[PDB]
Amino acid sequence: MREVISIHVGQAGIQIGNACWELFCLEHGIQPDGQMPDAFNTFFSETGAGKHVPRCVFLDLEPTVVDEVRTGTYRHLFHPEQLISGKEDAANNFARGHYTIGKEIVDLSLDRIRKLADNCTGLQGFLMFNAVGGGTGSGLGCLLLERLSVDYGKKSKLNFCSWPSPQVSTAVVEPYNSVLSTHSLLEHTDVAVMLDNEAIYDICRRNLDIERPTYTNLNRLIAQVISSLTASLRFDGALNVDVTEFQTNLVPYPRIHFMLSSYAPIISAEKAYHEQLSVAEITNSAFEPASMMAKCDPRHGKYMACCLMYRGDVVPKDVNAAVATIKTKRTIQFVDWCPTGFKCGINYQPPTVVPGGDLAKVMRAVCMISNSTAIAEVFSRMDHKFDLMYAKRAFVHWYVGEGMEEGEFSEAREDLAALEKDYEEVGI
Amino acid sequence: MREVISIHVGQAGIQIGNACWELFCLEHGIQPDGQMPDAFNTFFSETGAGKHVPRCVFLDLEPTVVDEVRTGTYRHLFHPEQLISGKEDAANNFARGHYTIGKEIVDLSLDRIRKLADNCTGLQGFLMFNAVGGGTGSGLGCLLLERLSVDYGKKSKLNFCSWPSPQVSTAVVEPYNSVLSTHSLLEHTDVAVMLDNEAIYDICRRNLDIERPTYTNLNRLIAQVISSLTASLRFDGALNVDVTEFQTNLVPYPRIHFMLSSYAPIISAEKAYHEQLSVAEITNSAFEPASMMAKCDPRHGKYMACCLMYRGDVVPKDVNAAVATIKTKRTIQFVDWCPTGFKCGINYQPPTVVPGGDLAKVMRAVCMISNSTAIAEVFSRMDHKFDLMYAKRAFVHWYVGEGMEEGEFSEAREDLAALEKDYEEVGI
Amino acid sequence: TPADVLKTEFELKLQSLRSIKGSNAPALQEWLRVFVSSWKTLQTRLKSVSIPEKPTEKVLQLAKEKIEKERALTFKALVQVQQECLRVMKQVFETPWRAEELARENKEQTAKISLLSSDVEKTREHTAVL
Amino acid sequence: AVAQLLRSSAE
Amino acid sequence: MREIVHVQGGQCGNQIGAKFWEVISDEHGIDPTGTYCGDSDLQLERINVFYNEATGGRFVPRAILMDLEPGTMDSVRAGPFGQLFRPDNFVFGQTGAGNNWAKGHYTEGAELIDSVLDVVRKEAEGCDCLQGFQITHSLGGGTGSGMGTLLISKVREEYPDRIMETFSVFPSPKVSDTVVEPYNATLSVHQLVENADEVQVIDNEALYDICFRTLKLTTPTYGDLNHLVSAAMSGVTCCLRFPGQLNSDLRKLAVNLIPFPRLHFFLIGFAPLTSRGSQQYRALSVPELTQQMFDAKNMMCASDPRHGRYLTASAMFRGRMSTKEVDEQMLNVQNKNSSYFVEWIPNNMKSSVCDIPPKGLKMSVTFVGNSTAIQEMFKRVSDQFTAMFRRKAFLHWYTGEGMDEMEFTEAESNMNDLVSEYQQYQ
Amino acid sequence: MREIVHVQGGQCGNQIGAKFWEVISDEHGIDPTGTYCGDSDLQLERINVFYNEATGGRFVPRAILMDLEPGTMDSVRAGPFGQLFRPDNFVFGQTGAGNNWAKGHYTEGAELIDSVLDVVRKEAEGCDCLQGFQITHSLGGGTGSGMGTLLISKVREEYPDRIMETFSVFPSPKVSDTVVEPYNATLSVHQLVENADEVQVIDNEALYDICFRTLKLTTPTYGDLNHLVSAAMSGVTCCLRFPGQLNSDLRKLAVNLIPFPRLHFFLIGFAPLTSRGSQQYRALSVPELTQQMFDAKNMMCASDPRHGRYLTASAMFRGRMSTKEVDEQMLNVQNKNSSYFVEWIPNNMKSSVCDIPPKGLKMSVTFVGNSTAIQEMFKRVSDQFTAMFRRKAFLHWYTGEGMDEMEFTEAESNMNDLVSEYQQYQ
Ligand SMILES: Nc1nc2c(ncn2[C@@H]2O[C@H](COP(=O)(O)OP(=O)(O)OP(=O)(O)O)[C@@H](O)[C@H]2O)c(=O)[nH]1
Ligand SMILES: Nc1nc2c(ncn2[C@@H]2O[C@H](COP(=O)(O)OP(=O)(O)OP(=O)(O)O)[C@@H](O)[C@H]2O)c(=O)[nH]1
Ligand SMILES: Nc1nc2c(ncn2[C@@H]2O[C@H](COP(=O)(O)OP(=O)(O)O)[C@@H](O)[C@H]2O)c(=O)[nH]1
Ligand SMILES: Nc1nc2c(ncn2[C@@H]2O[C@H](COP(=O)(O)OP(=O)(O)O)[C@@H](O)[C@H]2O)c(=O)[nH]1
Ligand SMILES: [Mg+2]
Ligand SMILES: [Mg+2]
Repeated sequence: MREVISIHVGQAGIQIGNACWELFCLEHGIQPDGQMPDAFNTFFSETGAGKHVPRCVFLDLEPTVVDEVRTGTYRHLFHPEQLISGKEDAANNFARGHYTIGKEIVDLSLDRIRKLADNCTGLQGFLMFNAVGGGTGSGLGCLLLERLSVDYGKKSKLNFCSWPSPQVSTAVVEPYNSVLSTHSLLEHTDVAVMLDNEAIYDICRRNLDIERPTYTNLNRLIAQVISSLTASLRFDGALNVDVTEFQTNLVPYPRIHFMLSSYAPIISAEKAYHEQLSVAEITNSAFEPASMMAKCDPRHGKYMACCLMYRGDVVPKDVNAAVATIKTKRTIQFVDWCPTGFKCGINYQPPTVVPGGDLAKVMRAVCMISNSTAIAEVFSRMDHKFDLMYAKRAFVHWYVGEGMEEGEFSEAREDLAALEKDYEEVGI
Repeated sequence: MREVISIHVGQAGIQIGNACWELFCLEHGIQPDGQMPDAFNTFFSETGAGKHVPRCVFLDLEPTVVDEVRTGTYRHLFHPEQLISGKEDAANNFARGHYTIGKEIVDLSLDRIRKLADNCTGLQGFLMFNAVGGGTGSGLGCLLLERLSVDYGKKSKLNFCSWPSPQVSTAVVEPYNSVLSTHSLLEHTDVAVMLDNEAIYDICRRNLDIERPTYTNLNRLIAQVISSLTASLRFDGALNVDVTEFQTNLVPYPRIHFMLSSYAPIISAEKAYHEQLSVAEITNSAFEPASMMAKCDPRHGKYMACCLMYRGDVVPKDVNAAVATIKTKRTIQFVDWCPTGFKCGINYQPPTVVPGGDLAKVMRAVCMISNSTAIAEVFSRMDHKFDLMYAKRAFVHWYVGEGMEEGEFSEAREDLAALEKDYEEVGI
Repeated sequence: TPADVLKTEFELKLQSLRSIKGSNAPALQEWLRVFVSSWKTLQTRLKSVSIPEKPTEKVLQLAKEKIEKERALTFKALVQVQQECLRVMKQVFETPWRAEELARENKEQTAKISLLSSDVEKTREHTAVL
Repeated sequence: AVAQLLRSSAE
Repeated sequence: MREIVHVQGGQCGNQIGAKFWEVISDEHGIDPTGTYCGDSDLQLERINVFYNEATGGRFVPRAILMDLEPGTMDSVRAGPFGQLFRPDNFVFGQTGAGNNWAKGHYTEGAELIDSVLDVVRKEAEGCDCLQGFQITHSLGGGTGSGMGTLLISKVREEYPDRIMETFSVFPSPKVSDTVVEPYNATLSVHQLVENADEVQVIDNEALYDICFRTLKLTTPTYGDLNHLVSAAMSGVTCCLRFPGQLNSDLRKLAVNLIPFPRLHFFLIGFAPLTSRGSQQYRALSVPELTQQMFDAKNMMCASDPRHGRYLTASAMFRGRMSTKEVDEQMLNVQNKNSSYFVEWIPNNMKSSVCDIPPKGLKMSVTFVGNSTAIQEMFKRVSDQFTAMFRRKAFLHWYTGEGMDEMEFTEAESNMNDLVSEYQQYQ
Repeated sequence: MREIVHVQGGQCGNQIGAKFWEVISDEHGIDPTGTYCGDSDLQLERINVFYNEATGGRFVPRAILMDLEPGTMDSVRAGPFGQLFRPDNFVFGQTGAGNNWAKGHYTEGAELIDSVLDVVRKEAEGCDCLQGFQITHSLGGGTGSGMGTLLISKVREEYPDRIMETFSVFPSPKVSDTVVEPYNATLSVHQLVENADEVQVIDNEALYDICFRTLKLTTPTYGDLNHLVSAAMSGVTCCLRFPGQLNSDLRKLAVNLIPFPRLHFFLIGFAPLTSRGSQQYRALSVPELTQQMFDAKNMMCASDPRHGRYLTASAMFRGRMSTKEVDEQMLNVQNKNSSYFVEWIPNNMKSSVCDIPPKGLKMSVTFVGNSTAIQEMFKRVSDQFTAMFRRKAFLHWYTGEGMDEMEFTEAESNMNDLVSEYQQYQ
């Protein structure tokens, strides 16, 4: 029937895709080794008598993270050649992750992708998870997705990039490694969702009030978002929506395709039991900027489209009541050329929250995926840091040493510059 | 009443039959002793108190491997004079195995061949195994070819020759032995299957994930190819295939009778824990160009005929549908004068696993038999290395001073060029 | 397309050579793809460029390692195309070159037949004398 | 011999 | 997997490297008789990077021990954990360089260089794939600064695509053992700045200085002094061996602490550092580790970072410890030391986190950094040439082995030029 | 079955040959009294290849101990395993060749060649059909080179289609015992190239170099030097005694190495060679075995094989090893130093796997190859011959004993013809 194939490239891709699969295995009830003690078709196969195998690939040339899921606790949830490892890192280098050290492993990945694609027809789309500032996540994310648009051109694709931030990047070559791959993720990709590290840090600071959850709990929040996106395919609902409806509905233009994620109500175990998490207040908390997941302030921007995916015991009549009061208030603003700008999708299944994770019980939850012109300010400071770095030929010798000539910085500079001038001609 | 006769010439052929008749004994329920505790009649005879003896001969010129089988654990399976033992090893010499050390045991060999072939009328054909790179395989086994051609004119003969490597050596004189033996197997064999060691090496390196296998790990995979080749002859099935079906339905021309084998799926017990082996994906892996048993890329070749035996719980619908989707696969070209290029045979008995090996208990299997012009260039590289080490008269004195004339090289070049005439005029 | 037009006129030389039945030649479609392969690994050399940086011995050795990779690659790309012109033009010239050395077997066979028939004449003469 | 102990070494 | 080749040169190199295989063996549970004890998966999973299976079940380090005097070889074998080493990797030298660079490199250096290449090549090629080199030597003695740096130059031609990591200890300003120190220093520097991809400086009087008033050690011996730089050496390679949440490599440090290939000189430091009478008496909290990092009182070089600017620098954390506090505290050091960091790179701080700490401490951290604070060490040896090379003194020993004063002017000139881009970026 | 015959010539060949029968008796588990111990099946199956039954359950070697002087036959029988050989198999001389080839070949070995040819024939027609004769003999000495080449001349005339392997030890360039070295050497060279199916050379000066630098023995006695040669002696002919996955003959080695009958000079090497303190720490793996075997320091002949090309090389592998790393690493040594292998023969290597590991080693290897790096050794015997012949030195002992100077003049003529067609292919 319907299936979705997910890619997980880089250190961010392996760990985010990790937490995506314990959430799915608890959701469909499959315990780790592959047994259950037909709604699980879209993420699992049927490998015999009660066996189910996930449909994904795990690509990282660092073998330090792939051998550790090979020999960790989920050794036999995954196929043995679903976990693909290289020999050495790309080490924050788009040049050799695309040309020299990434070449021998792309064909070793696509022969398993082609295997997963020939399983059943009706393959709905191509989700993927990568770091844009990692050498493997950017070089192999670009090089896979270049020829994937050559081969599987018509099929849609979703993106979840751990985009950098003006304060926290854990890197110094971050302006180089990030917008060198934006030359490819404009011409090739279809719908891209931007993520940010401290957007998840402070959404646990002032909602969970936990001073010390590490990277593993960020992956839990992102797993919440991915599950709440795809679960209208997974289960039945009052108003269904699938990947190809997202593909058509949200993006108005082929070159304005950058979303903005949120989730609500992200609430601690002692807060949620003491209050009505109702439809009206959850939607009101979904749009306010402290719940955002890119750390971009939408006061100087306008929302383009807004898609809300409810779940649980939401009666579908006060969805319209909660939207009527959020459209009429002046804090959020639409561009003038969309009278209507919304879509709601209802799902009956409540979350099966991972026990011991920081999320609490929600009888109702919305994941927010919105296009906006607030993607201008998340990229404008990125262009300023690129200009401040490249002006004196910093770090270029680590890039031209493998076969990436000077000039692909500059032709990516006016591709990015064409991106911001694309924004204000849309808004005004 | 119904039988086939096997020949195993050379140390390669004897070790090939060591795993071949290990697999046939356990698949028929009989023990290495000789008796089980009517569908077995085409390989095993009957003698008195439920005893069965092979319809096999083991020919060698050195007494090492034949005596070691006599002192092995299969002492009482084989008839003691079906293993014909020579004394002097032919020593990688085409002239030695033909004109000096050949006639004293080839008359004794055909004395055994006549005695067991005259046992029962309705004889099907000869399934012979040799290495053309060695001395006793290429010298004595070629001597069998013309004498079987003069006393059994209308009996079919199917070569299974381990053609030497394109990339490694394990001898330096395989240019002389192999293309001198391809002179007198054009006119003497009828369906000549090409095997290669490094094809078997590669497929067990990735599809079985065996890092470092030996020759006894190869001979099981060849044993499974022979078993799936003659499975429809032994057990019942929906579309049984006779050996006389292979010759009539595959080769278009008498001179074009060379071959390119393949087998799929060759799966391990660990890897089958995460994979369902449906009929669709086991024949896509069977047509997969890297997973061939001769190391030749068919992308720069062109097919003309294909024969597939499905062995197990196969259903005829994704038989015809999967050969349809491989027909529409543009990567697999077919010649313009053969609009239908598939022959599908169905057996009812699933493959049996040899215990203690690496293959797993599968429910179905595919045996790939292809005729293509890719065999034209497996002889072009060996012609290429021939003229490089023949131009300054290398190794000549071991051949012209041994008992044959100089000039057998010159017209072995001529009929190999004449071979390539037929393999290139057929591809236009 | 800088040199992609050079394949199409090449097999037009093949089909005329096939129709000429006098000059019989062996399979030389290996000949097509190698005159392709040698020429494709000669076209990119007016586009292959490397640029150095602030000179340290690390930079100079590895960046120059590209230039002996492709100055050696011109040496490979010349050497298979030359040896295969040496061996296939040999094996097509070997059919007319076989014709002169089998003009000698025509002389040898006629000499042996005529002299043996003369030997029949002297045996007929000598028996009648006795 | 010391070459016997070294070439054939087990303990 | 990745393989790190760990080569010694000179007496100071042998003693430091021998302590490296003390700090690594006990982090991997390796008994000196070679067998393994410690029943933990994470120790043995990544062990081929520094050890080798010996078909004895026991592990031999992939270490090449090279010097020109057999006495320090005898000190290595007789000490603890000295039997773990490989004696065909023990390249004996007999005549000994008498702190002379010319006889350690040119005349007598050319003799043992062929034997030490045959040793270093036959575990480098023997592995399936190699990652980089890791060298320990001294600039003071001619045995290590002469033949060790020749080994730097001669592994350079045949291994071009592998990173080149070099731990080197440097001369002293005030107390001067081996009085030909300034000549032997820059005669290794003029080749190290183009043959070594990353150079990490150690100073024996800064290392004394750490041992005095942050370890409270009244009687400092050479054993524990080399042990502090030994754990610093263990840190920069540990994330290859051990997993983590934000992984790292030796070459990971190289590709992003070097904006321009001439400046690659890094400042090493190790935290936490506390007395025995305060080790389990003091709060090991994440903010106060970085307080111990970013100061002149823990860094292991004869430099004051307060006179310079941290151009690029990196931190590596170990142990079970959360990570968003790492990002905000390493923003918080950048915004208060705002005049102490360059402007032409945004967010100059690398962050790396591995999830296993060393023994004894619940968490540790290792600091490296390409600073312009290397410059005052290079002009404090440059002005030693302004006073001594002007007198043409102590050069008849050098010219006796085929030396030229034109080679000496090149030696002074390219290090003078090396200072000129250090001042250019300040 | 196929049976091979050993002939000992000279005091060198008597002692080397008598210790060859030590290691064959070690592999086959035969006591000095002649009985068998061990009770293993395939260890005793093809015992007839070297031994004959003596209807008492003892196994007599098919060897011919033969010399001009009884000093060495007394030493063989007095030593260990000396009560094993047949007394008839000892052919006694009485005068002793005084390091003179002329009396070895013409006047004193002539009345001894008839006695010993009867003994060689006695062990020949007594069986079904033999394989050939492999011998061990000396070149620098009179009783080996002078009279041993007579026996090769005689057995080629009666058995023409058999195999003449010669394990011929040659004079040394540097160390020079037996002051007339090249006279007894060259006079057997041209009388062996037209006489032997294959010659493969041994050098005492290279055997000294192996036992020094790769064995680490301070005091190498002649028994030790006779052992690591005897390991290669047992290796070449081990495939006819034990079964395996890819068996071979000396017929196989002769046809699959030499391109022309004028060149059949092989190089002999053996591996692994590992010192007393090194057997614990070195992993015996096939990639480690195969570069040691392709190393000049391992070479039993002191002709530097990197100074010439390798023409054709054949190597067994003896033990339980996987066949990936049997064949693909000789592809790798074909590839990486492709300039050290000849071009006009593609894929210059050969392999043959035996299934039984030797005593104490899990796997072993012997290098047998007609490398064309032999010119420098034929010149180093040439130029000392021509230096001592232009002065007509020491020729009264040769021309006075039944030979003319024309036998000398054709000796350099075959010497120069042999080396001219060696230099042709390089
Ligand atoms: N939210 C989140 N981000 C992560 C996680 N792991 C890595 N990242 C991001 O990844 C960035 C660094 O790149 P990596 O993903 O670690 O590197 P990579 O993709 O493996 O490619 P290389 O840089 O060559 O190693 C950091 O700045 C983080 O933003 C994670 O578990 N959760
Ligand atoms: N697949 C397979 N190939 C083998 C086997 N044995 C030998 N070969 C290959 O056969 C080639 C040459 O033939 P051999 O079997 O070795 O020699 P032979 O045919 O017995 O002839 P002689 O050497 O004279 O005894 C070698 O290159 C081997 O790679 C085997 O058991 N299985
Ligand atoms: N920290 C430390 N420094 C040392 C050690 N051994 C030598 N040094 C320093 O190295 C310098 C001597 O040079 P060195 O390389 O050891 O001389 P050489 O190897 O004998 O030629 C002196 O200034 C010492 O301070 C040691 O074990 N620890
Ligand atoms: N390997 C080895 N070499 C020997 C032995 N005996 C002598 N030699 C060498 O052979 C040379 C002398 O040869 P010699 O035995 O006198 O020749 P002979 O006339 O045949 O006895 C000397 O240079 C020795 O180095 C031995 O038992 N083993
Ligand atoms: Mg990575
Ligand atoms: Mg054989």
